[PDB]
Amino acid sequence: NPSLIRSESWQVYEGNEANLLDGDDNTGVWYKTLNGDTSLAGEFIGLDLGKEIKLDGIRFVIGKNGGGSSDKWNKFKLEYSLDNESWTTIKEYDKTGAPAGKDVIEESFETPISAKYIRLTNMENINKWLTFSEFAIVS
Ligand SMILES: [Ca+2]
Ligand code: NA
Repeated sequence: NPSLIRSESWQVYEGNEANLLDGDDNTGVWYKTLNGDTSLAGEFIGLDLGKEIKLDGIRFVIGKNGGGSSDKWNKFKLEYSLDNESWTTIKEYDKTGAPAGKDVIEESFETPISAKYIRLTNMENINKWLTFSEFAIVS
């Protein structure tokens, strides 16, 4: 079973990090970001898969309902790794002006991608806290 990896400096403001793996879009977490309420480029959240596996896709739900519904990155990338040291990007996203609330980031790979770690990583400083709801893989 995957476990959560995320930037260590974030504070859990509301929710429980187990909510990010419970298979329910409707349960999430609200993180307070330090550095003057700023998520710096390079910060991240995703999954340690435990072992290298072939992924057919991912389904990550960023944001959450209510409090912190707009507390989301605007530019971020999906990337994977075999060793937690070198990363390879799969997709870059620009969600500036996306609707408030949950946003389903879902990708399918025609040819599986072998990964031990897979995560979303901020590409650009943003002066916001952050909410998330779910991280899942398809394999
Ligand atoms: Ca959840
Ligand atoms: Na919502």
